[PDB]
Amino acid sequence: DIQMTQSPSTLSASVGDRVTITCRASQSISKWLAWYQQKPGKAPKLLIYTTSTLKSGVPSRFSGSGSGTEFTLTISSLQPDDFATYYCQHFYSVPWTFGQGTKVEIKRTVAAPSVFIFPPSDEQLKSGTASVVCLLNNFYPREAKVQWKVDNALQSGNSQESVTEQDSKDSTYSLSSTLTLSKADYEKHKVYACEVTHQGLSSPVTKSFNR
Amino acid sequence: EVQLLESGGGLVQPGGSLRLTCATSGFTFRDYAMSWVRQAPGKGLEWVSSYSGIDDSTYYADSVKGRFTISRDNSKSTLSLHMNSLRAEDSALYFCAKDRGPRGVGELFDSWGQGTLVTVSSASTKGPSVFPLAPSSGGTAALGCLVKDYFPEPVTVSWNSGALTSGVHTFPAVLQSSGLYSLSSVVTVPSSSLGTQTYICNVNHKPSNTKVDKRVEPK
Amino acid sequence: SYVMCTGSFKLEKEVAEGTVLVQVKYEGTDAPCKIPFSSQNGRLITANPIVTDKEKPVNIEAEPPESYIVVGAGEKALKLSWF
Repeated sequence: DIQMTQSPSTLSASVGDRVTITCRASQSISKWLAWYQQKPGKAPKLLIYTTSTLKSGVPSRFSGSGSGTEFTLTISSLQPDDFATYYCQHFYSVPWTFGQGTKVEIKRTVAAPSVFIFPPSDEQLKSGTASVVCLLNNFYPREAKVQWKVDNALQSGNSQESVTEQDSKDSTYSLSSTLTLSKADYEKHKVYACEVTHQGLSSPVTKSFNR
Repeated sequence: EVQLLESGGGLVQPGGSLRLTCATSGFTFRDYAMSWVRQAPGKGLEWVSSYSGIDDSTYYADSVKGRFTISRDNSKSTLSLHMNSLRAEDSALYFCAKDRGPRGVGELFDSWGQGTLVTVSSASTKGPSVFPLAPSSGGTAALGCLVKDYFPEPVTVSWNSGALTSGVHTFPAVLQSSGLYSLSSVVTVPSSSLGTQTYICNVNHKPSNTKVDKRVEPK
Repeated sequence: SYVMCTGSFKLEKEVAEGTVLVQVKYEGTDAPCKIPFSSQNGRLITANPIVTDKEKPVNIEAEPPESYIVVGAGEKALKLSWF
């Protein structure tokens, strides 16, 4: 089948800049290419079809060009409600196939995370497990690194983190790492900390507590 | 005016069957080609099937061929997808799509529905365990709820019913090493506001018909 | 039991005679497929118009009644006009 490939995979650009996405097809699809936009949590929205024809309602800052094997989607002046993942789909013939996607990011001033720690709840301890939670709030870029220390001992294979997609009012991120031990070995140590490094943080920052 | 509503998704064991239906309202169902497109978690879009708008022509993705069948009811104006011999890789959000123009073959996906989730797994349905992330030490405030050890995926969470939504970050669920999901929803309020108002996270998990309203007091 | 073509048709020649001839090569990967031929009386002399190869053209003869001859379907149906 025809296999589409997009470039770049991820893209960072501030509001007001002119940004470009590329789609390459394994073979010539003539001008039969469409561009969809998908916001986090919502369904895709057809932006362009037949390479350059705009769907009704789409602002004129979007514009599709290219032909044959290489195609480009262009945003003239990046806007607030323009952060999303953009797919391209050929409709040359079945099977219809998409590109892997290009998630565009809204650049902003570098922000450091506010970090908060949560000890296990008594209810959970009654069940035999202990979950310490470490929250990083409001930080850009999203490349922020956490590490769990227990009595100054680094943990491994012991935690799971999850980052939220870019915020819609401050364009910041927020992650939440969850360290989980058993009641037994949780009660065997005293101090629990999550050390955090980020570009905005001049030096690593540590939040901690003693049980 | 064009609105599409998919229903029928849920948890089903491997090799099992399922049947999705797409209810439509804002357009002449007769004249349009209708499509099914799926999106697995954290991945891209994958076209599943298309039903032509000029005859009874059906089109299927290779991975799906021989196992699914797309059917059309121009009386109730509904589009059904019959899934059989379901596989692990068929787990995804199933979208119902409408062609841009009439009398076509489903080239474009002009109007989408909100989707219906399909989880294929021998794992058992397990309601979550909600624990409070109680605050004490810090800047502004932090205040959360940990929704642990549940399956399948669809879990929603509000705060103080629908009242509290400013400063709320609900996180994507991670898959734990046990084959179960863990989620965490937080809200940040001012330090001065901690004393006056109560904070109750509303966690909802339909697959197990579980609803928990959990207070979160300070430590 | 074939199925309609989802690709486009590129025109190569249209002539006359009291009927019309149309030579079209197919752009697609789903061949062999039935050709969605429509007129918008209008009759298709060619019985069961089918593509069986992208490289190979196809001859289509039609007897129109001024209207368009639409070969293909969807966003890229080849629309022509005759009298």
